[PDB]
Amino acid sequence: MLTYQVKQGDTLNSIAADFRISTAALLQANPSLQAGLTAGQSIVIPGLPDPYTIPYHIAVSIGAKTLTLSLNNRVMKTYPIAVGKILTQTPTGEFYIINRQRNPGGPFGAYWLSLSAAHYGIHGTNNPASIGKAVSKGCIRMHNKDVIELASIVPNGTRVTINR
Amino acid sequence: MLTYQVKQGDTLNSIAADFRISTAALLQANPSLQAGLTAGQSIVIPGLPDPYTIPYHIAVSIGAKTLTLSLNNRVMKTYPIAVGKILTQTPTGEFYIINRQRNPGGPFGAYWLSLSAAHYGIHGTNNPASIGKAVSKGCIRMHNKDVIELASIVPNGTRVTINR
Repeated sequence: MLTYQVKQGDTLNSIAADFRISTAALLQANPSLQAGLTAGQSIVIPGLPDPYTIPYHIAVSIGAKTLTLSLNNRVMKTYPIAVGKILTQTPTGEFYIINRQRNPGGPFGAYWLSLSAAHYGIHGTNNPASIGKAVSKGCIRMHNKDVIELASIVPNGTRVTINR
Repeated sequence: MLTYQVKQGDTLNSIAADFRISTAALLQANPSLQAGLTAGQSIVIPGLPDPYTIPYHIAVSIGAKTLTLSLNNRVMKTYPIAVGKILTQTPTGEFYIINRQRNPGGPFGAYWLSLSAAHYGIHGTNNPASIGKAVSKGCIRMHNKDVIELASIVPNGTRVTINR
């Protein structure tokens, strides 16, 4: 039920990477007319619910270094985060939670949550002193306790809006 | 039934102007908790349904200069549009159709549909050449026949998502 407006300069492969699925399996499969990329038209992304049915909404502020979880347009919890360096920034715009994996370990800490930009996610950390700072390669980092909490709550498909 | 998360710096008048309602009524009358407005809280906007009960969804691509109308996440109609000039751009994000006026005339042509940002709408045109171009003060323009058709189908409250 998740529908994605293919933007200009999207290829089929960059869309499949962003959403962590294959170019065939449904991408072409879910969308039959995929017979030439079409900027401004809409395709479905097979594994995910319609994100407007998920009453959760995550809002990231790069400047304030906060991630805020809302439920039905009321903020519920706000957490401190690390964000990307000035030369390796966290990207702005509209994303979704795609995937998760518990206890990846290393610099990814207690949890990974994929965002709908290839190679980007929200994750924990084994460098807790880094939270609150512009320090990362582009991912949003959280104290382990908070990412565990966030992952416990939000389903795949949840909207993540990132602003400066 | 339509809810809204109060943003930092929202005032009663600023919210009222975006949703084309008055300050007292409907706005204080609906949220009685408005003896003080607080960032992060939920208020209801009177005069409009929950957008999730409307099975239509409009998606606008600024780059591609298209407006798509979908029903239960299948595309029904695709239209060419004019959009804002590069110094007077059509804003991005989530809006709603608030209200409408048939045959406003002048540069607004056959129909005006208010969006949920003050002074922005989707409308027709008496300058048909403008369609498909980045030429507007910020509104989305359509051919008169197309805005008539769009209006004939989608109700007030319909989600309008605008992407670059």
